[PDB]
Amino acid sequence: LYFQGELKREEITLLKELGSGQFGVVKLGKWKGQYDVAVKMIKEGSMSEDEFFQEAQTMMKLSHPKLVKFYGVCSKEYPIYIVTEYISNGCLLNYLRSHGKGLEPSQLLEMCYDVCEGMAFLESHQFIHRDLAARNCLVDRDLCVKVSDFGMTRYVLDDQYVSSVGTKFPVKWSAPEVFHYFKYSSKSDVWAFGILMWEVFSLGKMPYDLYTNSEVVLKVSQGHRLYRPHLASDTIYQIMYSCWHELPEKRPTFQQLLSSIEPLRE
Repeated sequence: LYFQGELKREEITLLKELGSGQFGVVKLGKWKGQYDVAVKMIKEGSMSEDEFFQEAQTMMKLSHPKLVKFYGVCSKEYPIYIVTEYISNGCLLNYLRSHGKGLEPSQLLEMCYDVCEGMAFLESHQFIHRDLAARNCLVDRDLCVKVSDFGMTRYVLDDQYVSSVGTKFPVKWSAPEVFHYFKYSSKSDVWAFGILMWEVFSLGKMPYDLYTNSEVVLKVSQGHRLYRPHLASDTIYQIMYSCWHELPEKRPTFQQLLSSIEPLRE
């Protein structure tokens, strides 16, 4: 299956609700009476049409094993359906908090690698993820991690900056240029990927658990960073720590992070 563009609403049966996302409710559904799917239902007003028509006509076409696969959309009226593949083990954040104590460190590293592979593919198409966190990743039957990116991408040419105006996502995953200068760079999601790595090896603990957004911004500016997770070796902490450099120009690309993690795999 592949992104087919527009789909027929009558060919999508809704079975159960998976939860309320950021832009609307997501329901379990059967597509063509054969395929299991997840269906984002966007009420009118809950989403920019410009963003939707840009994402639908460029991002959604990008198919990769580590990105949630888009099958199509129903956009003739509201509520607009965004139909993606269903992921059998659900949200990575929930999975870490429920089954993380039984995962080996090599599996935790494998999750970070999966996310890095998918993000390296978006990076090669000059797209950044504006909210790269464990809450936007999904775990399939093989414990392979897929990145969900709907309504969270933004076209950024390499080494360039763009305005961060738009949906305000949690600042505990945002880089200095975002919360200080209101700009994204082509490596703002690299910073967030370091926070994701911290989530994974912390088994879903909240970063800066005891501190508010105002306190985190202040202390990140002062050089303070997240600590080495209990399950992370010195080398693995060195990787995620490098994502947290103040200057975007001194952060690595997902391709460079891809080559740093490969030697550490099982």
